[PDB]
Order: sequence, then structure tokens, then C-alpha cells
Amino acid sequence: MLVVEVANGRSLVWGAEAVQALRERLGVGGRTVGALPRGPRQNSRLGLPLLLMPEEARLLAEIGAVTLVSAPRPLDWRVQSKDWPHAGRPAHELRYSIYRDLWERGFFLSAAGKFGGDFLVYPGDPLRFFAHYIAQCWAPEDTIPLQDLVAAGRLGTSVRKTLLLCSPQPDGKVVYTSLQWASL
Amino acid sequence: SQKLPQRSHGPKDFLPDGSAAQAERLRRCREELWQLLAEQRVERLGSLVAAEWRPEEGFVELKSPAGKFWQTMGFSEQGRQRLHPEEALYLLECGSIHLFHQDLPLSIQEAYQLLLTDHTVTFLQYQVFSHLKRLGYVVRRFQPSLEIIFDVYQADAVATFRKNNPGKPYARMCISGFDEPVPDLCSLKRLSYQSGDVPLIFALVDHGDISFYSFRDFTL
Amino acid sequence: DATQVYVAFLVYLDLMESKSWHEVNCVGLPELQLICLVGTEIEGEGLQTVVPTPITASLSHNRIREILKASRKLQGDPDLPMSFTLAIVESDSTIVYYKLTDGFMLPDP
Amino acid sequence: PTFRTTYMAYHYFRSKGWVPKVGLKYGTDLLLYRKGPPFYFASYSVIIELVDDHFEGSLRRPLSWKSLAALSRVSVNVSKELMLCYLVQEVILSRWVSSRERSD
RNA sequence: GGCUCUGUGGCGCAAUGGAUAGCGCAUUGGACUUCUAGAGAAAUUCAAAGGUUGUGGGUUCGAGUCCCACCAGAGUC
Repeated sequence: MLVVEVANGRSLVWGAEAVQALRERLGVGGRTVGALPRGPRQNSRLGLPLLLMPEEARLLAEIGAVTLVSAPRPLDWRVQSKDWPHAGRPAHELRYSIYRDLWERGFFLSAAGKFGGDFLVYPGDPLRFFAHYIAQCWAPEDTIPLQDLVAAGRLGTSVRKTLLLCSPQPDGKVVYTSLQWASL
Repeated sequence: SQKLPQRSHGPKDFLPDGSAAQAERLRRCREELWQLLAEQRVERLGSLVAAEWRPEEGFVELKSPAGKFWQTMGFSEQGRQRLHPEEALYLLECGSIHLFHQDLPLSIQEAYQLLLTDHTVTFLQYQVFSHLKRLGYVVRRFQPSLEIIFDVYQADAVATFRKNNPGKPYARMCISGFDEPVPDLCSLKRLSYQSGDVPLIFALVDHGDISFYSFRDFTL
Repeated sequence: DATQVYVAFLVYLDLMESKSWHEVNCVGLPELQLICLVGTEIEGEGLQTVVPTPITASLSHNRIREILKASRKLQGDPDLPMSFTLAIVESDSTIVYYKLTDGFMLPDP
Repeated sequence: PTFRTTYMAYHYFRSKGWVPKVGLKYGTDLLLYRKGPPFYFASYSVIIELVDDHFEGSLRRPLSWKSLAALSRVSVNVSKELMLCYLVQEVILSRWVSSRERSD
């Protein structure tokens, strides 16, 4: 059981051997936010600590792999507090359900802010593989404007990616629809 | 040495094969990544500056004369040399100081949980500050006499910078999260008025990714 | 409304004169307020369904699922995943085609 | 209801020496060209936006950072920077690259 | 009028260990993806340049690395 330090709504991993066991065994990545001791004047390659998304932290917590601790005692993520204000929101639950559903299938996942989406879906390790999809999380009853779908389709065509639409049904199962440009 | 390796050695792939040739490049790329996170810094004791953290007052005060970084960072009061918590954290992570606390040495950890707090600077602001500082910019604090937080000078002004009379900054920034609503017209107008005659830049942080957008008025 | 029939006629004219399709027929579905241009691009080949739509309208996800189910029912060929195309037109007869399917099955642009 | 807004936008951009055309393939409303002979085939891409005079407004486009990022990324090959028009204020949005602006 | 700190390719900086001066961003040249020339942000990615180490003296088997003078500029009493 590896240790994760959660405090003020951020999850950081400091050990260099717990990061290795996360990537190979559970297929969860992350973004490094520190500065390299060797080259601390650049912005290309960074070092420890490693930043975990809230969905990743919850997934590690539930399935019994790591123990969440407060800033120096075990922490409970099922009650809203100052160290965990993520409990009791619709968007966070939506994103967590979609993340878990896609993770169970065997995909790698990452952030897609620059590409106008929610997640990036990989066929394998982000090293040695191009991303295939740009996933968007939509509530089942929301209305999607048509002017904001053409831009997504054009960006996907220009970057060679496909757009995914995700909307979890109240039965605990998620349905996916694929959109792409067709030339005729 | 001084050269650093490349993340993926060459162009990436499109579809997995599982043909034992795609499973060797992956191993070679993976084993060269954790050889880099395990490295730790070391410095001679003859070029370290000591300092002490004072949470009661809210500064970091030096006990030795400062070095080359004094031309752009720090502030002097009552004859002593003092630093802001974010400047102190950047200097510690860069390795220019040897911060203590009640005669007890500190680490890079157990100091992210003393200086990074809602009372002092936050996490996103420190991220943007260090991102700009590693590129050679001069980053300062915005004194009025979402809110404007920093003053940024270009990298050409470092050589002859003067702390007492710096002049007109290149721009000034307001740090924001990525999943938060876009400000309306009134907020942007008030921010433009408060900034003055200099450009305003919006910094968005998305789980460790920073992008900047500039909002200009009066196209024609 | 005349918008749907006008856009359907524009799409039919485009598919005839420009894309040169044959035996394109208009079938009505007076339950979802939609018009399907079930035609045949090449003689002795598979069928297709086109749902014209102006840029003013907006689509949810339940509507998309219902449209795929209706298209599968019309095709009556439970051998391929549900799919249909969407046509968007403007006042100066500019049409853009996007194809919507089911599942992932699509690593291309 | 948007026909009137489009009409005022077209008339306002028609009075000057700009010929406007509709752009549907880029997610915007209009594309402003200039001059008779072609110079760049594109000068601006305008997103028409309407707000009310109480600092809240009824927005037909729920703009956020993701949508703005996607629009800016798309509107680079066929325009010369995005343009937000308010019904008049003309706010122009562009991308600031951090490693290309540290020296002149 | 003293005291403290600083001077290296176009810019920011290393050379800690006595070396022989090289990392990053810019500039240049290639290979790919895409659009109606152009653009490229984990759809992007490789290679290469180059320079009185501020100006003179001594010590150095040996000087960016030690001592003095001179020039320039940033704080403080």
C-alpha cells in the first residue's frame, strides 16, 4: 500500500519507486510538476513530485492500492471537507464514472485542454503511440449547439483524431458515439 | 553531465502490433525515464546562503550577504535582507539557499506544506511564477499604488535592471484555473482599467499545463 | 415547418447535380419530425440515410441514439453497426457532411 | 430572433470597404475580406455575441475556455485572429507564446 | 566618503573537482501531418552552427578558476 499526500485539494507523489509501480502495474500516468535537479533552467523535462487528477486519486483509493493521508492519519473521501471538496458535485461524478468505464477497458488516459475536450484516449502507453480519440463528457439531457461540433470535427480532421461523445445512462452503463468527417 | 535525453526516440506509432519489436522500444523508453527521476542534487558548502523561515511575520530573512540573484529578487528592510515565500521556494528548489527552521534543516518536501497555503501564495500562482522565471523573465509583485498578481519584464532588461526605479513593465498577469467561467464584459473592463497602459495576459493552468491568451480592445 | 422540406430539397438537388446519385427517395417519419433521404449511391450496392439539419437546431444525445435506432430499423440489416450522415446547409447552398456511428471502431480523423 | 442581429451585423460590416461572406465550415458567423483584387483571401473571423445591459445577459453561445481554445486553434489557417463582437465593442483574442516573446 | 555584490556565442545561464569553454530558447537546414502560399500546442520531430571568458600586470608544470591596478553598474550607511 503506497502513500499519497492529499492536502488543499492536490495529490502529489514524492517517492521515486512508488511512481514506477503505478505506471507498470495499474496503468495510471501523471504529469510531473517539479524541477529537474540537473537542469533547473528549462521548461521541457521536469521532475518529482507527480500530480494526480482527482479521478485518478479516487480510483487508486477505492480499489485498494494506496492509502490517502492528510498533511502532517487516514483521510475519508466520502465526506466533504477542506482537504477533499470534491464530494457532492455532478461534474466530478460524471468525469469519474467516464474515467472508470474507459479505464476498465484497457485504455491510457490524459488531459486534453488544448484540444477542446475532457480526456485523451490512447491505444497504449503515451510513449510510442499517437492518441486516437478526444473524449467529451455530456449530460444525457444537454443540448449540443451545432456550431461547436463543426469546429471539433475540423480540429479532429486537422490533427487526425476522432471525436467521442459520452453520456452515462442511469443504469450504470455508458454509451459512446463516434463522429468524423465524411467526404463525398 | 549537462545534456539531457529525449522522451521518445523518433516518431511515434499508430496501431499496436504485439510483434516483439514494439515491445522492445517501449522497454527502452521506459527504463530511461526512471533513471532520470531518481537523480538528486549536490552542492559544495562553500557557495550556500543560509536563511530562516518566520511564519509569525510572514517573510524569509537572510543571515548572510546575498549573491547574483539580489539584482532582481528580494527586498531590504531595517538593514536586513528579506524574501517572499514564493521567491524563497523558487530559490530553495533551484538550490541557491540552505533554508533552516528553528535550527532544523528543511527538505524540498515538508516545506511545500509550510509555505504553500491559502494565507501565503497558492499552488497555481507558484506554478506560473516558476514557469516564467525559468525562461529568464523578471517577475515582480503588483502594487496597486480575479486580480492582477504579477509584473513581468522581458529578458532584455535583466542586464541593467534597477530595483528602485524599474519603469514600465512589459505586461502583467492574472492566474486562473482552466475549468472556470470566462469573465463577463464588466470584469474585463475593470481589469483593463486597473492594469493601466500595459497589456493584460490570462494564464490558464490545466492539471500542470499552462497556456496564455491576450485580450486586446479597439481593433479599428 | 417549411425549413425541413426546403433543406431536404436543397440536399436532393446537391446529391443529384453535384454528387450524381440515383434513385434517391424521400421517406417520412412522422414520429420524430425528421426526413430521411434513403438513396442508392451506386446501383446494386448498400443503402444510406441522410438527415438534413440547419445550423439553428441543437441536438442532445438521446435524440442521436433514437436516430441511430430508427435508421437501423429502416435499413433492416443487423450485420453492421448503426450509422447515418448529417447534412448542414446555409442560405447560399453550402453543405457539409459528417458521419455518426456506434461504438469506437474509428481511429481515423 | 437572430435574423435581426445578423442583419445589423451585415449592414454594419457592409457600410465600410469590407465585403462579408458567411462561414459555416469554421464555426463562426462571418469572414471579412478586403480590397477588390485578392491580397490574403481572409482578414478576420467574427463571432457575433449579444448581451444585455445588466452585466448578466442572455447568451446564445455559452462560451468557455475549451470552446475558445478550439476556435482559436481552428481559426489560424483561414483568418488573421479571432474577433468577438458585442451588440458596439470589438475585442480581439490571440495566443501568446511564452518562448517566442522573450526578446525582440 | 566608506561597505556588499556583478562582467562568458544574438539572449538567460553552466563549467563545483585546475582546465582543453557548452545546455535552453531564438536563427538556419531537413523529414512527416494537414489546409485553401500557409499552419503545426504529447501530430509533430531531427541536425548543425558560433566566442578578445571587461582591459593590463604576477603567481603559476597550469588561469573563466588565484593576488593587484584600471573600466563599467546594482544596493546600503
